[PDB]
Amino acid sequence: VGGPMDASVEEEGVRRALDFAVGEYNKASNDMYHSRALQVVRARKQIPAGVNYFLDVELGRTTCTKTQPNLDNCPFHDQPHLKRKAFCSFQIYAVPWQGTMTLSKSTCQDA
Amino acid sequence: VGGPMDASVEEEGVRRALDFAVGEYNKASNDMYHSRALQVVRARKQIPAGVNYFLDVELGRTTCTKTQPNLDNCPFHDQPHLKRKAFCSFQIYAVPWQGTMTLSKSTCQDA
Ligand SMILES: [Cl-]
Ligand SMILES: [Cl-]
Repeated sequence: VGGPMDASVEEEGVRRALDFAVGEYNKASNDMYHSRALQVVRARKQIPAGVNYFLDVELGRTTCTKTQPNLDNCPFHDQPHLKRKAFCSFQIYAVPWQGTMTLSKSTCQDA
Repeated sequence: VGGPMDASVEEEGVRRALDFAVGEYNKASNDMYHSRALQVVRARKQIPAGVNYFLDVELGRTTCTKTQPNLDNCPFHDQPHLKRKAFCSFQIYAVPWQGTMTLSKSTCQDA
């Protein structure tokens, strides 16, 4: 199967996660009334096998549109008002066995 | 120190993560021009030590406001138009050594 395994709602981690999630639900609702669990239908857990990459990168705007080929060695804008350079910090969460990546954090400032 | 460790931009995982992040940057920008890396200033990696909880929970709206005490055993609304019950799926990412939790996924449907 390879998926999450059942875990008792009495287990300290499960209960903390339940209290946490319900607390976030209530914090984010527009409701003046409090909601709480009537019933936990299923509680499971899984240890993920991932890795985080943290990249600090300067990006430059190229003279190529996104609709044209050979993008990787496309020259950068040189004309004063068309050029844009940004310093970006990217945090990527990868799960190698699964072949997936997710961009967890991304922020850019002008250069 | 305990933080992310430097990793060469030539390493296959780092380069895939770099290509991925730049691809997401371009997909999300409103720019008709393509941007690409001028320079990688820093590239690091870290294996996180976390666990995922997956909870399927029925929530009910209580008669208590969020501004009053004893919320955990507050009765549920019984009056026809004030009661609300939701079935929610919550995925919580916990990092036990750090004491933190993040709500990675949260969706609710009416009951
Ligand atoms: Cl465990
Ligand atoms: Cl590694």
